[PDB]
Amino acid sequence: AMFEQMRANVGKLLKGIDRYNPENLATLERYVETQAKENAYDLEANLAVLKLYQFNPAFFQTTVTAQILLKALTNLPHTDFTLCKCMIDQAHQEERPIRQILYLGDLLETCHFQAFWQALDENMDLLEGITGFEDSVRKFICHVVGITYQHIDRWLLAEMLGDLSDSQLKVWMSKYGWSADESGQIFICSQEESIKPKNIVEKIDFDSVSSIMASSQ
Amino acid sequence: QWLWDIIDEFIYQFQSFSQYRCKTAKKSEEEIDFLRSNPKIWNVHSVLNVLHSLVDKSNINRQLEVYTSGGDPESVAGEYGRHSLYKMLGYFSLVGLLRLHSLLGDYYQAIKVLENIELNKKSMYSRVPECQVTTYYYVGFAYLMMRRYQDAIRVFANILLYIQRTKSMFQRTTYKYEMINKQNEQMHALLAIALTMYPMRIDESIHLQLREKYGDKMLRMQKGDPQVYEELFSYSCPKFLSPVVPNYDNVHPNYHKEPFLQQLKVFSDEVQQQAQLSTIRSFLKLYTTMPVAKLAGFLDLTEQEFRIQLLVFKHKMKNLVWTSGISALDGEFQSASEVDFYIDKDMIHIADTKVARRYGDFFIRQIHKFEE
Amino acid sequence: RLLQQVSQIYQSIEFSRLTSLVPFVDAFQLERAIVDAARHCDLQVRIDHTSRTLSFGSDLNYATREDAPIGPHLQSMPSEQIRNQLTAMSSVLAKALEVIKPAHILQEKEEQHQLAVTAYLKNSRKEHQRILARRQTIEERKER
Amino acid sequence: LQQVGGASARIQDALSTVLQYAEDVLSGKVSADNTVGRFLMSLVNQVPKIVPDDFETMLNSNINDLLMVTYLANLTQSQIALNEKLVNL
Repeated sequence: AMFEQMRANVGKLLKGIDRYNPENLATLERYVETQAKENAYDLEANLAVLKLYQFNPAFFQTTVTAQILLKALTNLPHTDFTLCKCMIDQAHQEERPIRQILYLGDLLETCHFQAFWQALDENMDLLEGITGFEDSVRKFICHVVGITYQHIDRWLLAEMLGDLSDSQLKVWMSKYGWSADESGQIFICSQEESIKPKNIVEKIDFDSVSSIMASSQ
Repeated sequence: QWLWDIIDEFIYQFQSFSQYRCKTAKKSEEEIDFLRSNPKIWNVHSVLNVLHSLVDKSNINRQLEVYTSGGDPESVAGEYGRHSLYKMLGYFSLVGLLRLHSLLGDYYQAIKVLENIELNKKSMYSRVPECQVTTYYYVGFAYLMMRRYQDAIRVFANILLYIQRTKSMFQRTTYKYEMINKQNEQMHALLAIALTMYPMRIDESIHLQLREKYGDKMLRMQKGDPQVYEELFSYSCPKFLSPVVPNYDNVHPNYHKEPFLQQLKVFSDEVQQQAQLSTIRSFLKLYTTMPVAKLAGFLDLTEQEFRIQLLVFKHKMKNLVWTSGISALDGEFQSASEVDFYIDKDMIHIADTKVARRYGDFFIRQIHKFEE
Repeated sequence: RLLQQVSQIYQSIEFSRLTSLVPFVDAFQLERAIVDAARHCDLQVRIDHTSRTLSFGSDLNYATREDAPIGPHLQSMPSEQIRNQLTAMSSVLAKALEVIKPAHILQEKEEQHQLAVTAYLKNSRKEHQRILARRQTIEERKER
Repeated sequence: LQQVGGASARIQDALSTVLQYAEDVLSGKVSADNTVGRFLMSLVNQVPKIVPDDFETMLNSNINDLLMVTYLANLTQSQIALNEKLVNL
């Protein structure tokens, strides 16, 4: 609906010469408003609001810059998170809850979930101010569990997935290629994929050496 | 001071480069016949961008320490160059990948490089040897932060082809072979320091006396030491922005360290994050097939507070990469091969000497007709 | 000569069988007599003491030497048979070229026979009349 | 190596005769079957059997030996030549 027409704003204006004129920010922090309400995506333009900040520190806005890293946490496990974390200067990290939200990215790659789901300070309404933060950050988390398991019980599964019941655990596992082979195991994949031989039997082909074999003959 | 005419001599030409080459120089004939009859040097079109890249880094550090917002060589390099470089009708010269490594390069002084597959596609002209050393070092350090680490063996092997067949003959690098070849093997060895020990790309390239100088560093990573985040960060420290010269050093207010807190303090805290995976990889696989007794036998052998240690053993095992499915009935973990590769540099060293045997015969057969 | 003849048939014998096989020497006189005919003189005999077993052949890297005795003979070990295997395709297929007696390539033979024997009778007395002129060409080149 | 490739062409013509009769001796051409029958079975039986994991330790290491003498003779001859660029001064 509203996604398509404003994608024409960022996809036809800001692919060019206008990028060193800050009069794109009058619709780009409105695009920061766009991703909180309709779960939209333009990353390189959400980088472009932060591009104006460290070349021009006169235009720093607090409420804009907090949610864009929290929505870059919805663009985890994708590794653009490392670039946009250092894109804000250290001169804008002394404020609160910017300290709290930059600490939250630290605890997800090292998979701390008791702080994230059970010790979370939910006093800020911008977590519900963005749409679908639970469905996005667990979509990061059901992705990362599929590498590491072939058998886990569903009691210890929902404990590390932040205390939701079996009434929803079968619904989220019907989405992502998970079968409950009962008491308690969970089927992701076979054994033989990830022994991963880059094996001893690697070879030299006829065409790989025939470049040199034509001149010595 | 004594450097203000160094910018002003060359930027008066760089004023013209947006003016002439973008607006009017598609049918400009009269400046061309001045450049064919009058001067003595033919390679000025590769001098005029690349020596201007040097002299603008000489004055970005000058201007940004005297004007923060809207600097004047931030203006003339950044806000003039990019649409003026590529867009016009065909500039049938060697400037093709040269101009985009300015365009990606001025996209690289500020850290926002996200564009590696798009400039990979658009090229129809051949590559310059000056271009080839900068572009794997630019996108490889981009992939060092953007964490394509299993392709980071591929990008930093590509730069190290090492066949120079030297062409000096009047400083044609310029000043940048020995410094940057020191740079690209170092982050390659720092890839073997960070991503222990999957390359096996510097082992077949270079000798073992240099690899033990980092070999003192990489054994500090494994269990115990706080400088391993710091040796990774401080040896990258001339490589993050590479600033060359201050012209005015006044520290009362400093007014040059506010751009240093822009890059450097927030870039250092992620180097603490780099060796965290090396503490995930702080057990190299020596025991990789276990029962369920020896997973909990691995829980107390790694550290104390063994039950529940699985809340922090998952913190000890899950950073990007670690793959094994665990059993619960019989308890079998899985085992992923660290397997040898075999000697492909017997092929390549024929091609090393066959190009040298022909070229030592190519250059010196002219010598037999130069002096005799 | 037992080891040049047991190694062409067997691939694994125990040593305990072989010290009963030869009655007139003890084990350590035997064992040193085994190993100098195998490092020299192109035997394949390997010795494995964990199950007391000898192994003949079973090493497919071995480049054979020229100065071996070709004595009483059998099918050899496969290190003489994985090498010289492109010959066995090359030898027996041209012997198999006979046993078909294939009727189309026979007519290409005889037309190539008939054209070649009549190429002589067409080109006769044209080389001999130039070689006589080449004969005079010697007696002007040698005087030159 | 054109004569190595001609030896494959020597094979490729000689393969053509037995295979063209093979679709003959399959379907009807079975009267003198056994004399070509005794010879085609023995041609396939005179060539011995390895699983190909045994073969690449023989083959590709010998390829690592033959590529080694290609470098090493050119290691030598470039130093024969660069000695010759030294003594011709």
